[PDB]
Amino acid sequence: AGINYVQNYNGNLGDFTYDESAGTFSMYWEDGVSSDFVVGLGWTTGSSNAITYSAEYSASGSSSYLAVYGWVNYPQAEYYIVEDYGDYNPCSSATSLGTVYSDGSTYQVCTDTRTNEPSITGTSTFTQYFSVRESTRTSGTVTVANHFNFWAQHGFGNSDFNYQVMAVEAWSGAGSASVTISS
Repeated sequence: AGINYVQNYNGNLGDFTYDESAGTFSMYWEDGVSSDFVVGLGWTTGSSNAITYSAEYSASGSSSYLAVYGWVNYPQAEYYIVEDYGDYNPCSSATSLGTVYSDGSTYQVCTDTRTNEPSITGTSTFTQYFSVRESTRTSGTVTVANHFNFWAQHGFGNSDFNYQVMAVEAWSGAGSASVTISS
């Protein structure tokens, strides 16, 4: 997998375990969380390369994602390719950009502006981009290039990437997950 980056934003909200050279991690939050964590494994510098994963993901009662997750340095952007999720669809509140088809499913696409919020530069203003899979799954290949090229039509810089990971995120409710990245 060539993992060279560990994502750990508030992993101590639950039980985050990882092994970089295996490309495995797990995150248990079965007692619930009241604030956001984002944990996972991947690459110091993102690219349009496809990502292949497999997971156990049990988040039905949780505001949670199983997602490709990363940033663009500038113009600053936080992005998600949500493969499965719990009780919160980001495209319910956010601005719809339509849909894109990739790897066997429609994805709902949306965007939001975050003003003076936590970022990879302290607190800042950035744009969020989300692809949310209509047919949810816990294993497969994400053709990242199809999401990047679609988002790029709506302002996504599609260059000058920061880190890029397969992640589990949750900020409300309880759940558990165990993930393997192969590529």
